Formats: sequence, C-alpha cells, structure tokens
Amino acid sequence: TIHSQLEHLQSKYIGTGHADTTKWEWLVNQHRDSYCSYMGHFDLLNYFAIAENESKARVRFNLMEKMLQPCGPPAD
Amino acid sequence: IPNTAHFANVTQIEDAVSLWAKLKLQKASERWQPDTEEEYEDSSGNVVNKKTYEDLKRQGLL
Amino acid sequence: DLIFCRKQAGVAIGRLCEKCDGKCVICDSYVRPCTLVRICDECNYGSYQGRCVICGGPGVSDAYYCKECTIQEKDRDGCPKIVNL
Amino acid sequence: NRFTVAELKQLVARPDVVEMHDVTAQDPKLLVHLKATRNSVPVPRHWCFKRKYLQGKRGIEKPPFELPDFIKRDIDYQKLHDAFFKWQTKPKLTIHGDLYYEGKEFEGDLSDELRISLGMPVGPNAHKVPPPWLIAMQRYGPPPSYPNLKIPGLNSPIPPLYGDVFGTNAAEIDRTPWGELE
Amino acid sequence: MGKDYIYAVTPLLEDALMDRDLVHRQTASAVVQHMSLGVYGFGCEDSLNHLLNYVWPNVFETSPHVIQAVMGALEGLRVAIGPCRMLQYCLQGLFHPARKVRDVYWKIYNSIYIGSQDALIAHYPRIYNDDKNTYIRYELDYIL
Amino acid sequence: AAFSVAVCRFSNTGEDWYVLVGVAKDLILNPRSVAGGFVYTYKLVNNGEKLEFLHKTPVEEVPAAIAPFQGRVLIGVGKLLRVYDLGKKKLLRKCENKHIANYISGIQTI
Amino acid sequence: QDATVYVGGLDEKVSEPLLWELFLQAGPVVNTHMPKDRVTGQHQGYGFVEFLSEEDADYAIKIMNMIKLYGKPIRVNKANIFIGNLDPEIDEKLLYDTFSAFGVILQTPKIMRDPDTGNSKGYAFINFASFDASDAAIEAMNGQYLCNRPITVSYAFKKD
RNA sequence: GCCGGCUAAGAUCAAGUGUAGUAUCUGUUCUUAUCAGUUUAAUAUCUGAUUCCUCGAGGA
Ligand SMILES: CC[C@H](O)[C@@H](C)[C@H]1O[C@@H]1C[C@@](C)(O)/C=C/C=C(\C)[C@H]1OC(=O)C[C@H](O)CC[C@@](C)(O)[C@@H](OC(=O)N2CCN(C3CCCCCC3)CC2)/C=C/[C@@H]1C
Ligand SMILES: [Zn+2]
Ligand SMILES: [Zn+2]
Ligand SMILES: [Zn+2]
Repeated sequence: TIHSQLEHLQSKYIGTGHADTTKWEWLVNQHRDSYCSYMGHFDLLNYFAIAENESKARVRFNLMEKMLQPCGPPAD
Repeated sequence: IPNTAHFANVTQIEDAVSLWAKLKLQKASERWQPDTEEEYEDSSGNVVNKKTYEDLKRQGLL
Repeated sequence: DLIFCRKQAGVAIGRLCEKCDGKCVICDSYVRPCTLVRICDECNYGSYQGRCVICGGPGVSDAYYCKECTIQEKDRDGCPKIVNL
Repeated sequence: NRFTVAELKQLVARPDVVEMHDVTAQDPKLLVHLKATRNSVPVPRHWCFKRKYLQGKRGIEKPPFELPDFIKRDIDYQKLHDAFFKWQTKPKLTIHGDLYYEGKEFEGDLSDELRISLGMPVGPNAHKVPPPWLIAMQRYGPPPSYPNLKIPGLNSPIPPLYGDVFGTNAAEIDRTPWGELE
Repeated sequence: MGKDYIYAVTPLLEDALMDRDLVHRQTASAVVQHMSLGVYGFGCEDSLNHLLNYVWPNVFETSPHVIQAVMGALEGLRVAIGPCRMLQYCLQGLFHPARKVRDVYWKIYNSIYIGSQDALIAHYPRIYNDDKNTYIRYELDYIL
Repeated sequence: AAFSVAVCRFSNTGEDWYVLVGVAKDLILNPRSVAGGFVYTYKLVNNGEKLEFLHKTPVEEVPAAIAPFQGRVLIGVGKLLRVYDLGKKKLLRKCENKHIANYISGIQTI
Repeated sequence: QDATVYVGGLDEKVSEPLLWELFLQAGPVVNTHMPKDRVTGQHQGYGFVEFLSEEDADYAIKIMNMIKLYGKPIRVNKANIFIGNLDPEIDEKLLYDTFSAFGVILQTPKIMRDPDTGNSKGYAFINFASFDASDAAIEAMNGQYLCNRPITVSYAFKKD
C-alpha cells in the first residue's frame, strides 16, 4: 500500500495534477508559484522594480494582490 | 495539391482546397519577397521619393 | 500495510536494531550512510522510546539515510518510521 | 459537439501535427499547441498498439555483443592502462529527442584496393597516366555537375598526382577556440 | 569514480534495453539510476540523454517491478540531467486523449514537480491568452 | 522611450559618423501594448561633440537592437530582423527574416 | 528511372559505397542500390546509382561506359543462337554490327534483361539467315575475345 | 517465420498445477448476424429488442 500512500501524498502537495486537470488549474498554479518565486528571489524583484519604476515594497504588494485571482475567474 | 503531412486524415475535396488556400496564404506571407518588399530611392530627385519599389526604379533608370 | 508515518519530524533520533544496523530506512541500501534520521514525537514516547524504525525491535545504533536518498532530498519528508495498520 | 479533423486543421497555426485522435481530447486546442512547442519529443508511438512493445519479427536473431575497438586494441599493467585511455573514443550518441522504437535498428579520389583490382598503375613522377574515364572527359569536356573538379592533364598539372589522389576539388576569421588546455 | 567509465558501458546498456526479457530492462534501468546519481556535476549529460532516449519507451509497462525501476531511473535522471529535459519529455503527453497516457504522464510530472518546484518556473512554455482568461506572464517579458 | 543606440558609418556615404536611436511609442507593460516605434538618425559632427537631427523612420514595433553590419545596419523590430541602408529621407529596408520566435532582445555579429 | 543509371559488370571487389565513391566525380550520386541474390546472398554484378539530376546520369553513362572496374567490364546505361557471358556495354545495334561480319542477320537481335533492373541479364539470343552463319559463329565467335568478357555462342535447339 | 496467403497476430469463461512474486497447461467458444443504451482515444465489452431451398431429415 506504500505506492497508494505515495499517490495520496502527491495529491496532497499543492500544485500536482492528474488525468482530469484542466488548462485553467495548471495555469493558475504556475502563475501563483511564479509570483511566490518573484517574492523570494531578491534580484528578480530588483529587475521588475527597475523596469516599471516603482519601489520594491509596492511591487511586492502588487504581487500579493495579484495572488488572489490570477488568469481571471473560472469557466461556466 | 501536393501530398504532405498537412493533408492527412482529410478525406473531402472542398476541405482540402480550403486548407490549401490557407497554407498558400500563410507560406506566401511569411517569405521574403524582394520585388514588392524593398525600399529604393531613385536618383531622379536623389533627395526625395523613397517610396519607389524594385520595379519603378528600373523604369526610372532605363 | 508497510506505510511510512510521514508526520512532522522532531528532535528525536531514529534507532536501528542489531539486524537492521547498516540499512537505509527508505531504500534498504547498505552503501554510504549520510544523514541522521529524525522521528516525530508520537513515535518516540513511553514504550516506543528506543525502537528500530524498520522493524520495531530494541534499538542499538543510529538510523541513517543513504547518500543516494540525501541527494534526492528524500530526507525532507515526514517521519520515516514504518507503521502497520 | 466535437471538432472534425479538417475543421481543427483550419484553426491551428500548424496543421501537420494534428492526428486522428486529436479531435477526441478534452482540450484539443491546448493539445495541438503543446504538440507544436519548439522542443518536447512526442509520445512513444506504441500506446495504441497491441503487441506489448516487443515486436516478434524483423529477425532480432543476431550477434550477442560487439565490444568496442578499445576493448581488444598480470593481465595488463599501467602501460596497457595508458593504451586503454589513449584509445578511448566517444561512441555514437543520439540527441535529446531521438526516441527508440521496435523497428529503428535495421532501417576524384579512389581507393587503393579498387585501383589495384581495376588494373590501374600507380602515379608516376612526371608523366601522363590518366584513368580510362578521363579520356572521355578530355574528349567531350568537363562535367557540368562538378565544374570545380580538377583532373591532371586537363586542368591540373602533371608534376597534381600523388599516390591514389587522381583529382582535387577547388571551390571558388580567427578560427582558434578561446579557452583550451595547452 | 564512475565518471570515466560511462562511455564504455553505454552500448551494453543499449543492447540490454532493446531486449525482450523483462529482467534485462529492469536491471538496465537500475544501472541507469545508479550511474545518474553517481555522476552529478561532472558533465556527463550526453550519454545520460542518449540512455534516456532508450529508457523512456518503457513508461507504458504494466509489470510492477519494471515500472518501479523505470520510475527510479527517471528520478535519478531528474537530478543528473535536470528538470527542464523531463518537462520537455512530459509536455506532449500531459493532455493526451487517452486516459492511460494521461495517468502515466501526470504521475511522472507530479514526481518532477514535488522535487525542484522552483526551477520549473524558468522552464514552462508560453501559453497564449484566450478570450476569457489571461495566461501570458508579462513580467518576464520586460526588457531593461 | 529609447531602448537601443548605435554609432556607425555607412558605405554609400563617406567617413561620416551617425548615431541611431530606437524608440518605442506608447508602450504599456502589463498587459503589454505598444503603438509603434521610431528610429532617429543624427550626424555626430564637430569632432564627436554635437548631434544634429537628420530624419526619423517609423516602424511597426519596438526596435530593441541595432547593430552595424558590413557598411549597413541590422535592426530587430520586435519579432523581425531587418537590414537597413542610409537614405536621404529615411532608412531603406533591404532584407528581412521572419522566422525568429518571439522577440529580438539582442544582435551580435562576427 | 531517368535520373538513375544502371551499372552492369561489377566484380566482387566493387561494393555499394564504392560505386557511389567512383560515381561522385561524374555527378551527385544520391543513393546506390545493389540487389542481393537468394542462393548466394551477394550482388549479381548489376546495380543502380540514383543521382540528383539527369545530366549527371547522362555524363556518368557517357564517361563510365565500357570501363575496366575490378577486372570487370563495368558500364552505365539509362535505366537459333544463344550467346552467354556478354558485356553490358554493347547494344542491339552494336551486337548486330558485330554479328554482321560473320554472316547475315535475319532481323534485329534481342538481349535478355532482368525483371528488376532491366539493363542486362547476361544472355542474349540471335538468329542467323542460314546454318552456315550459325556454324561460322559456333566456330569463330564461340570463344572470340570481346570487350573484356569471354562470350560463348551455342545452339539454342538441335535435333539428333 | 516462408514464398497477399497458408487461421502460431488478440480477447475470453471453467478447471488443474505451483510460487514470496510472475506464472504454466487443458477444454473450449469466438459473435461469421442487425438496431438502441453504457463505455472505449477509437475498437471491444456489457445491458435489451428483433418463411424459403435441397434430399421425415439438413441448411438458410
Ligand atoms: C545489492 C547488494 C546487496 O544489497 C547487499 C549489499 C546486501 O543484501 C546483502 C545483505 C547483507 C547484510 O549481507 C549485506 C552486506 C553488506 C555489505 C556488503 C556492505 O558492507 C557493510 O555493510 C559494512 C559496513 O556497514 C560499512 C562499510 C562500507 C562503508 O564500506 C559500506 O560501503 C560504503 O559505504 N562504501 C561505498 C563507497 N566507497 C567509496 C570509497 C572511497 C571513500 C569511501 C566512500 C566512497 C566506500 C565504501 C559497505 C558496503 C557493503 C555493500
Ligand atoms: Zn536510501
Ligand atoms: Zn530491525
Ligand atoms: Zn512518525
């Protein structure tokens, strides 16, 4: 049953998929962990804050605000 | 219409001719056609008229 | 019913018995032990204080992950104690 | 409420990657788009077969194992070690996307042996010894398929010719690599 | 120590991976896994990609031991070869019409995703916006 | 918004130096949108101390890279790679490749 | 078939890349084909060289005609008396001109060809006007030195 | 495998033997048929309906 437990733990981790995963879930997952990776890495945030001419605190707050509904609301 | 991988699993005539029109338009668009795509400035005024194509330049230099 | 515990591991060190002394808990390899095993608090309590993580007999020495499991960061999951249901 | 092959071929930017079953997917537009990514080798092609990935034909009966050339040329001292690490060559390797499948295992200069079997003598120092195919080229003219080819007697001088080289192709920078060991 | 001997055993592993016997392919997969985790940071990616080209067709195997060895070899190649190559091998099957292909590919993808979730950020392919939803990541298109 | 700059000489002209500046027009970053682009040309006179405007050539996308090349200039106009010669009223398009993937961010020539 | 040239008269020293290497100076030979036998498993002396253009095949047929390759009369072409072991460089008109010195020919001769390539099989059949020309061919031509190929003339049908 | 075919290309349902595990063998049958539903990437599968000829018989 070790394989079955692995199949239950892999499902538990947030961001994993399965044969019924849609395009929307996949894309919002990669957008969300992209925003978290931007918040983590110090020189990517530097790049963005120089590009759009904003303070780094403002870019961080904008990314956190975008975290809620990236890619718009779902289908139907 | 040539036999290529694009025209596979296509069994009807009009579908084939329409997809051929589409592929023709796409490829003909994405090539580099120097005859109509080029900017020559003939020495007729030599400081004006850069809208000359590659054919009007020969007509002016003939 | 050979299932890992996979709970948050604490400060308790995993133990191995005389039969399992050189073994790796995850892949059962014997080559290059690399990382000390940690177990959760419910696996280390009362009568469960010193016990083999593989079988459950009286522990005699420290349990280790192998270098192969350490490279793949398989020491970062929960408690690796084998628990039967 | 599902596309047809020709209808979906009209929507996509790359119709030649569309296949029979592609119209039966839950999201064919994303499937065809991922099939066109500028990488990403395709599926192993035997998912729809019914022969368990091992074809029982093609005559797989063959030699067991051919060792490399370095294999053949105490048992051997550090000198034969030197030999094994001087003779070591890189084998043939396939690049990133070349998956294997059941079938894909079977599918002016002349050599000295052919010149010895044909009855042609060796090249002299200063004389004219043409091949018998050069008389037709001297009579009719140079071949239009290879105008840059040179033959001794017609375009190349007689003193040229050296060994088995009876012809040379004459086609009408800073190439040194940057960081390399000395 | 194996970094000097991968070129010598590659044709033998090729032969063993083309074989019909199941133990042959299972053991060759085990060898690939141990070799991959043995050389890591030593620049042996050519032979390992070549061998992945022969290991990958075995993902549609029903025998449990063979598929276990194949998963082990894939997770070793995830470390030695990198997650970008693995994602490139999984992309076209993630959304296949057949449910078997989707199950296998999503298992492999989840294994690739749980380890090195952060690196995958730089490897995802571009996906265009539709009428309803925005999918382009615009920040990465900035040019200083 | 200026994004590229180059100093070069053109073969059809003499030993005069020119400065080319690539400029975007009404660029939005998120969502990305641009109205167009321009290439400015200056003559760089008085022993390299003064710039004097010569003309201004419109392009349909942001020119992000400009590189001198064999007596002419290469320009990356968004996805497009073009060759440009100097003219009396604008820059004259000479050659073009249209198969580069997404967006040209740099051009280098040996 | 037009861009490909059929070569005849190849010995055991000639191989499949050897013909492409020898025909590389004449033109861009794209592929070489050698049909293997069923009893021996080797080439029967006849092969094909598929080039890119028809002019290269014409130059190879006009340059490598009646050549002595590997001790064999190799020749390239556009892809009751019995004569055996004849050279493929000769044609029907050439065989009719060679047979006109002994006796008078009744009609144009015919040469057998392979069902796969169609250039030359190895045997031919020719009919004379009278039996005196057949006896002169069996006395003189049956064993005469042809173009690097010992031919053998024999009677196709004889009644005891 | 041999020169498109000779039914060794697949599925299935009962029983026997045996392993830690995989398995191995026998009888079979294989719809030669149609429609509707389930389902399958598509098959498959399952769920239901559906007088004549010949020499007392057989076949459709
Ligand atoms: C596939 C083979 C099997 O799994 C087999 C090992 C096992 O199934 C049997 C059962 C059993 C109990 O008989 C196994 C025996 C165990 C062994 C032969 C291992 O030996 C030991 O346990 C001895 C002890 O635990 C530690 C010795 C040690 C450190 O050498 C250990 O091996 C290593 O860690 N290595 C491997 C790496 N090697 C190099 C050498 C350079 C510097 C040291 C580290 C790198 C050093 C030695 C044991 C090897 C045997 C496989
Ligand atoms: Zn381990
Ligand atoms: Zn124990
Ligand atoms: Zn625990």
